[PDB]
Amino acid sequence: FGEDTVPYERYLTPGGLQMRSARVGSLREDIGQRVDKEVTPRFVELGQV
Amino acid sequence: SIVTKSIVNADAEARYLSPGELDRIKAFVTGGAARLRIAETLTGSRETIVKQAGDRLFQKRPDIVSPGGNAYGEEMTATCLRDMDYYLRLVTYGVVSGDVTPIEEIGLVGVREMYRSLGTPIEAVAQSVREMKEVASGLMSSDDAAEASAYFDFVIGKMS
Amino acid sequence: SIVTKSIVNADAEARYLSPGELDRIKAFVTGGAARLRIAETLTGSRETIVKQAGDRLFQKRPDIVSPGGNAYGEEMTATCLRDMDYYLRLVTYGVVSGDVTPIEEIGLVGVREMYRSLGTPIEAVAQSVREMKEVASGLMSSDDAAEASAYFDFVIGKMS
Amino acid sequence: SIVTKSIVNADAEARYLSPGELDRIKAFVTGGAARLRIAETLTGSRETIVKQAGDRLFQKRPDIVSPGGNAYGEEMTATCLRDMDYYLRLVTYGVVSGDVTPIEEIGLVGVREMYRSLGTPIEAVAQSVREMKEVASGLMSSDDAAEASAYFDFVIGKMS
Amino acid sequence: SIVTKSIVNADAEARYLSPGELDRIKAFVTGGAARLRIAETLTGSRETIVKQAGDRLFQKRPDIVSPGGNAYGEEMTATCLRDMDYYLRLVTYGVVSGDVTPIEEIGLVGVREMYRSLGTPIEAVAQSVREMKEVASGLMSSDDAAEASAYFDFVIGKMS
Amino acid sequence: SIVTKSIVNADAEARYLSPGELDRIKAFVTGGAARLRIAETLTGSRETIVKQAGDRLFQKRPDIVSPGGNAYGEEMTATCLRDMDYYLRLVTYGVVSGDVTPIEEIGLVGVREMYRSLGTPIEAVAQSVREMKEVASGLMSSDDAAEASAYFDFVIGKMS
Amino acid sequence: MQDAITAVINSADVQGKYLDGAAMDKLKSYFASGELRVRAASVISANAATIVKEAVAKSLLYSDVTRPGGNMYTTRRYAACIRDLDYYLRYATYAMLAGDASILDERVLNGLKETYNSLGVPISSTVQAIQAIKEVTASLVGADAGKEMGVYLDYICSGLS
Amino acid sequence: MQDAITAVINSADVQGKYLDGAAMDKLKSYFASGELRVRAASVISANAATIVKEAVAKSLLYSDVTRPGGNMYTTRRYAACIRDLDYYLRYATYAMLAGDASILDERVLNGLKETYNSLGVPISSTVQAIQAIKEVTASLVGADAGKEMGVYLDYICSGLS
Amino acid sequence: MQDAITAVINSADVQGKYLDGAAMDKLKSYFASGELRVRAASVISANAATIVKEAVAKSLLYSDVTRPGGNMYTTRRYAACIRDLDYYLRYATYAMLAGDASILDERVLNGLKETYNSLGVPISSTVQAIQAIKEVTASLVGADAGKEMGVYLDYICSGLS
Amino acid sequence: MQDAITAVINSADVQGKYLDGAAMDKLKSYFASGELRVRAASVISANAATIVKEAVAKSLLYSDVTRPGGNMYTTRRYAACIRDLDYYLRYATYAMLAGDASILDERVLNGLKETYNSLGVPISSTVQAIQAIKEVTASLVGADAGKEMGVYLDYICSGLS
Amino acid sequence: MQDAITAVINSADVQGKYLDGAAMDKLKSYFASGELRVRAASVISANAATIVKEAVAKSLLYSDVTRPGGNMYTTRRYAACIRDLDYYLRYATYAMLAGDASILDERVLNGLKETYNSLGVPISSTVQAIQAIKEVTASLVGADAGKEMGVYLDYICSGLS
Ligand SMILES: *[C@@H](C)[C@H]1/C(=C/c2[nH]c(/C=C3N=C(/C=C4\NC(=O)C(CC)=C4C)C(C)=C\3CCC(=O)O)c(CCC(=O)O)c2C)NC(=O)[C@@H]1C
Ligand SMILES: *[C@H](C)[C@H]1/C(=C/c2[nH]c(/C=C3N=C(/C=C4\NC(=O)C(CC)=C4C)C(C)=C\3CCC(=O)O)c(CCC(=O)O)c2C)NC(=O)[C@@H]1C
Ligand SMILES: *[C@H](C)[C@H]1/C(=C/c2[nH]c(/C=C3N=C(/C=C4\NC(=O)C(CC)=C4C)C(C)=C\3CCC(=O)O)c(CCC(=O)O)c2C)NC(=O)[C@@H]1C
Ligand SMILES: *[C@H](C)[C@H]1/C(=C/c2[nH]c(/C=C3N=C(/C=C4\NC(=O)C(CC)=C4C)C(C)=C\3CCC(=O)O)c(CCC(=O)O)c2C)NC(=O)[C@@H]1C
Ligand SMILES: *[C@H](C)[C@H]1/C(=C/c2[nH]c(/C=C3N=C(/C=C4\NC(=O)C(CC)=C4C)C(C)=C\3CCC(=O)O)c(CCC(=O)O)c2C)NC(=O)[C@@H]1C
Ligand SMILES: CCC1=C(C)/C(=C/C2=NC(=C\c3[nH]c(/C=C4\NC(=O)[C@H](C)[C@H]4CC)c(C)c3CCC(=O)O)/C(CCC(=O)O)=C2C)NC1=O
Repeated sequence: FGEDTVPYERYLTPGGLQMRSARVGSLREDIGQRVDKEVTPRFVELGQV
Repeated sequence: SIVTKSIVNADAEARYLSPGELDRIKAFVTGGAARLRIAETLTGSRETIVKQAGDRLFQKRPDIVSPGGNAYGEEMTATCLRDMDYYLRLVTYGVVSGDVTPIEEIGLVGVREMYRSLGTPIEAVAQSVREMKEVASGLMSSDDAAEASAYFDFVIGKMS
Repeated sequence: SIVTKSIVNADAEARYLSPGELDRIKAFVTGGAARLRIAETLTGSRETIVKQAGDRLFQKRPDIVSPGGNAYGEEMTATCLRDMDYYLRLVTYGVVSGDVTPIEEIGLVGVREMYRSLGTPIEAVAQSVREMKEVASGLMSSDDAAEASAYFDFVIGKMS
Repeated sequence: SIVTKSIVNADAEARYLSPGELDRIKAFVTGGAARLRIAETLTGSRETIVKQAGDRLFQKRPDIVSPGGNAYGEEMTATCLRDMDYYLRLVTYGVVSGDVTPIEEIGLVGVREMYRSLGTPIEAVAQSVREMKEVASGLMSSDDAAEASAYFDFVIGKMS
Repeated sequence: SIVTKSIVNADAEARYLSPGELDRIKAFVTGGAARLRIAETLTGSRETIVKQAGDRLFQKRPDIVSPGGNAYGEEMTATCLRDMDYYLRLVTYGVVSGDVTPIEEIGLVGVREMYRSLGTPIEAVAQSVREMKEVASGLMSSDDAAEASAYFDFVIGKMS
Repeated sequence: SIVTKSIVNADAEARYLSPGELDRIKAFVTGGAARLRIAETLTGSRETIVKQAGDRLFQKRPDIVSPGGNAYGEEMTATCLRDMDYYLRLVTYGVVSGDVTPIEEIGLVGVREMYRSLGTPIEAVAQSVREMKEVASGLMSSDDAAEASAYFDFVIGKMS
Repeated sequence: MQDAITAVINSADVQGKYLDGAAMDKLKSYFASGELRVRAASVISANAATIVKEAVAKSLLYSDVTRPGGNMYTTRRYAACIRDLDYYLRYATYAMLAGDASILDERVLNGLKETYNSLGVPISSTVQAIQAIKEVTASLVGADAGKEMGVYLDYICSGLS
Repeated sequence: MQDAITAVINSADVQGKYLDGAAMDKLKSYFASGELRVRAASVISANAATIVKEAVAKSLLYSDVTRPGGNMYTTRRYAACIRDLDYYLRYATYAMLAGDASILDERVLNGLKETYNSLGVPISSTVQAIQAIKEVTASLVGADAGKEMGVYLDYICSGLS
Repeated sequence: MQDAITAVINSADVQGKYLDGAAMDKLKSYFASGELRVRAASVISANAATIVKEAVAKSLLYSDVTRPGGNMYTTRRYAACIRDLDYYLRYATYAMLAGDASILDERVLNGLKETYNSLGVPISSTVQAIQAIKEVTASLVGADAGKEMGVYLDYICSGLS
Repeated sequence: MQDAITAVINSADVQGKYLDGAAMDKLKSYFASGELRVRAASVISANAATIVKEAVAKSLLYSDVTRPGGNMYTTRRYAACIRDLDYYLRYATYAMLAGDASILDERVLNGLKETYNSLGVPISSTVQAIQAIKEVTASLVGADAGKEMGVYLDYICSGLS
Repeated sequence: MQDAITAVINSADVQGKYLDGAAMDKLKSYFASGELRVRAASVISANAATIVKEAVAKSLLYSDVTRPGGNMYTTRRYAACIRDLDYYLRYATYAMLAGDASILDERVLNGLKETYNSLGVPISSTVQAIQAIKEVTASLVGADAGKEMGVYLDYICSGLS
């Protein structure tokens, strides 16, 4: 920070980041889980005219 | 539909519909809500019916998905499950219409000649629709399972 | 290892290593060259052992790879061959260590619960390890085949 | 029984029965007429339920009667139907007694060791008693099937 | 409650709750309106039962209000009637809970040591709860009187 | 989104959102239909934009697809077109969100280090994004082109 | 232990047969008497200490056992004796709720005769105490529930003797 | 934090896909609800302190919490609880504007229960104060927007309890 | 532990007052939902293993964690992970039957974060596994009781975080 | 951090005496190895980015980790993975120059498992990435100096274990 | 226990003398036999479940003891019986490796007969079951070690009969 900059939170502990972003909300689908690319099935695609 | 059957009979007779026939559309109208409930149940559970029936069909008849079979590849397996989706949609049409007339008129006349031209085992198609009946009766209530299985047994009888 | 077992048995009764444990460790050291040769030929032929034993397993038990089976499909077949390669690697670890405790600590504790959760027939996994035993025993001398088949039969006993 | 488990809890805590569990025993006594009615209709239909469930079992899993299965032969299928008859008798015993304690202390714990020594597939016999509970729920009334299906599902869970 | 007892026992045995406890839980759930009605009856008559039973105790046993007695003094008698209100509140807790665990965990563990310290006669406390039982049973209907007096005699039995 | 930016600013100020920011959110909410139209046009024409812009890129900079180039070969060219499709997808995300925040979060932070480690010319990636901007601006309406060109030129400026 | 329904279920399981009318008659008898058993158990648990104190007053007090040198003289000994008496009452209540005396002849009478012979406890005096308990319960809870209690209580007497 | 648009974009990005029909349907639903969200945010930003002051009047005042021995006794503790309810209402307004609870999980509920357990703050009383805030906001804002605010305030209650 | 009954009893008891209708309606609501809780618990107890099976298949299988170097690589650690998910499912069934999340932070959550931090267990991966359990049991049981089950599953996740 | 020289000085200093002959032999062994250590450090410091490029192309590229849904998908996460591999290469060069792994114990393995578990970083995939770094470095520098680098790279891997 | 090699050591301990030739030749005979003993023990260790399965299949299967009314009818009784047979096979393996029956005399023949008389276990059924153990082991290994197995199994016959 210079002579004009208010301090701000720059770094976190891993435990603090886990508290912030390991709850049920605000946790991404691809953090600790295999993401299967879901797709419309090929038989439904053939059944679509 | 039974209104279409009665109106065809009355028009070919060149008369008006008898009070017994007016009772036919009357009772059909009263049963319409339950028929719509059964068809909506099948429509909501559409993909699960087709997938489980396909897996159990391929378990009971492994040769059709073996190499050299009619449905070896993934695209041919998709065509199998697509035919199954066609027949499930026809079954829902028959459940809504209250009779087997749309099922017969759309996908049961010339089905033997079509699948003979395609080289497709018609008895295994019948087994597939039987597995569809089993999965639908599994995830449907018993009286509604009997109501759907009437049309399912009509399809099996036309295949066999 | 045998060294670990001897040190643990001495330390449990709080003494230095006994002459019997020294003789056992000396036998372990002298047999180290032969054990290293067995592990070397196993890890050199690790691909053909898994290939031939998987082929013999899938010929003898087609139900696990037929549709409806646990390993039906190319991805599940590759996963089964990966499991067979994992157990062959653990067999090489046990051959190097001179006993069965690395195989026990890595891949034989909770194996029944794991494969029950996976839905895999544990007797068919034991049949796969038995085919690996036969193929590997055909690739060595008689004493080396017996020595490796000791660890293989330990894996058979833990699976069945 | 639920009465003997209540008095086991009572002398485990080393005092007389609580008023809540006394009224609970009263509720069990008043419902025991309905449980005994379920016992009458089940022991009346003790043959047709097990025969239809066995036919459904052989229709679902033809590999039992195929070569490679455990129950190959007329005496083997007779003993399989005898096992299903014993388990149906145990479910009726549990419906009479009000708890899963008689099934547990007759034929439900140690069933893993039982069918491991027999070679019998535990998931296959779980599927067989699942078909038993489906045919039983088909033949019962709604409240009676809801009462018996909890004990049946406990058999499914502890024998899966 | 019985829910807490069953969950605690199943947790100690490291198992799910069986249907033999689940039917007990749902029976306790369904038979709740009578206990609720007794609870609002008791908390409607929460004052007058305490007043009449305190009057009956101090007329039956004047040694409590005798000089040199434990409750000699107006504030001592006020705290005695407050203790009667406490145990009536615990009886309402047990009635609305359907179990003896709230009375046991709040005002039965350490009561003997507590009144052994304070010098208050434990048999006279039991007489006070018995007199509250008689006043409440006179005030309310006979089956509800038996249901409330069940918890009341549990309290006086744990007292003496 | 701009809603996310306004909420983040108001949270940093520890106050409720200013009515100017409410009017900004109101204007974005009303104008989101045009943004959805732009994103729908880009999604529908995602393949022709990538193909034509890749052809114009490879004609303008032949060194990257000549031998010795970073994208020489059919699989490397497919990977380059996959990167262009990725950036067009991020442009659609930014058009939907109404700001450059998802574009910067997903595909601009560390892009210089990533392409420096890969050896890919970042100036030629910027040229590819510029040709994608030109083809998209030719393919949509002029106000839509001016709206999408802000996000496109943001990507141009952050790459350059 | 083994109550009435598990007893008839075990009798059926030994022959390997489903439950028929020859056990279901006793099962209907148990379910007809069940609320009688529960109400009698409620009354006995209500008056449990009073039954013991009237029983020792009418059978055990002012006797040679509570004289010095007797088998009920010291305070620990008297506390142990009344502990045995309401143990017998509570386990008889358990058997009365169960419908069978498996709990009585097993978790009370496993080695009770041998330990009383080793200690020197008078078996006849304990039988008189149990008969006093039976008379108090019969006079306190009724005729049919009283004789249902008396069956298990003189079963305890036969186990002691 | 994420809004509804950011959640849709993140889901499509994790799938590696463009905006399909269902994603555009969710975007259209959020753009339909944005008018009500803006109006509710303006109403709450007007009546910020009023919701809190009759919420503590409904739920907290004239009780043992306010009385000595209670956790909200001193003026410092009262101003602390007023500030906490102001923060809860403002962050619920943030979540109602965004259409997601990501800001609630990131900046409120992270360690909030551990903080209140360390400080001795009554969880049940704080929850009841948030229910009072929910009732006052539902009475003051409307039906659908008040229900949305109630959903996010009940999310705060579930994360705190 | 506390269920809803003991929870409202202690909430009345800490203020020392009797049961009023604003507390009696809580017991009435619990007795309204009790049969739903019993039927959902019976379904989950019947299908306890397959919930974990399809949850691990949905979330954890073929990921980084089962590969060499991952936390559930060896069969011992895989069986420990299945055991942990069985623990979470059984205690969440207990919390759903009780109607109060006391057994979760009283027998699961009070030290499990420290234990997982000491073991190196990925807490976010366990959270995703519990979310997979929630989706599987919501599809299996139904929305109405699946929401109540998911409340305690998110309680377990929030305690783990 | 401690090298071999500071380890010898530490071991003599906590004894309080001067360097005896065994200390001289250890120092001469380190000075003999120092030529190879300096040459290997110079080669790695020159071709620092090429090793990371080859290892990422060998182990991480064209996989599900760098595909959408993986943790190396987003380009900030890709640049973070590149920075982490530069961290491992640079601190392994530091540990090779020191002849000891105290630098890795103090700045590299200090809570790295907790950091990666909180972020969601694949432990198995980063172990394979460090293995690819080990193979590329052993190919670049030689058998002996590559083995010397691989000792500390496997130390970083076993710290990640 | 004590082995065959320690048997002559214990006999010389009782006699207070060194080894004499009448024990030297027996020790040399044990040294000559020990490799086939330890290898046959290895073989039956590898195939240990098959001995129990075939013994149950050809001795106890379809009999009065396993039909209703039998002492091996129920699933618990079957599991206990196959566990007893597995323990019998394991201790017979121990003896045939060790050269002495002291392991059976101490760790099996302590009170097994009296426990079987207490449980009502059919002694003749166990004797024909261990005859089946003899036949399966002699078929698996061969008669050269089959008679050596049958010596200790006849020791089991004499102890249990
Ligand atoms: C008089 C001021 C108090 C009092 C006494 C009282 N006691 C009894 C009866 C009995 N007391 C005992 C106790 C003991 N016997 C022993 O041998 C010993 C240890 C040495 C003790 C502690 C017994 C056994 C009896 C029963 C009579 C018997 O001995 O057989 C009574 C009679 C009560 C009755 O119902 O008969 C009385 C009146 N009671 C008081 O209120 C004063 C405190
Ligand atoms: C092959 C002999 C049999 C078989 C195999 C099969 N395995 C799986 C899936 C998995 N198996 C494991 C087991 C291990 N992981 C380890 O690290 C070790 C020890 C080194 C073992 C033993 C795991 C973890 C999986 C999951 C895959 C993953 O990596 O996450 C399958 C797939 C089942 C599925 O539902 O995906 C199969 C088919 N099946 C057979 O029929 C043969 C008997
Ligand atoms: C039928 C559902 C499946 C199956 C059957 C099968 N059973 C047997 C034989 C036996 N089964 C038992 C089990 C029990 N006996 C009991 O009394 C009880 C408790 C009530 C149980 C659980 C036993 C002991 C036998 C052996 C017969 C005996 O008593 O001697 C067999 C024959 C095994 C063999 O190898 O000969 C079979 C095949 N197998 C299937 O595939 C069906 C799914
Ligand atoms: C095309 C305009 C230019 C070009 C491209 C090129 N890229 C790669 C390799 C990769 N690029 C990425 C980048 C991204 N991943 C993301 O998720 C995003 C944002 C959504 C970006 C921008 C990645 C990950 C790779 C690695 C591929 C993989 O999936 O493993 C290559 C291949 C280089 C190689 O050595 O294989 C190429 C050729 N090259 C050009 O010359 C054009 C300028
Ligand atoms: C009282 C009716 C008569 C009496 C008896 C007497 N009892 C004891 C002490 C004991 N009582 C028991 C009985 C049981 N313990 C149990 O756990 C159970 C099952 C529920 C029973 C039935 C036992 C085992 C003892 C032994 C020691 C003990 O206190 O546990 C004594 C004391 C013996 C001594 O002094 O050591 C006596 C004298 N005597 C009479 O005169 C009454 C008629
Ligand atoms: C020891 C420090 C301390 C303070 C200061 C304190 C203040 C305090 N004043 C209150 C109310 C109040 N205080 C007043 C008093 C006043 N109104 C006027 O007009 C006068 C100017 C003024 C007093 C001179 C009134 C009227 C209320 C009630 C407001 C309401 O209920 O709407 C309340 C809420 C009622 C309750 O106690 O539940 C508190 C907590 N509590 C504390 O523990």
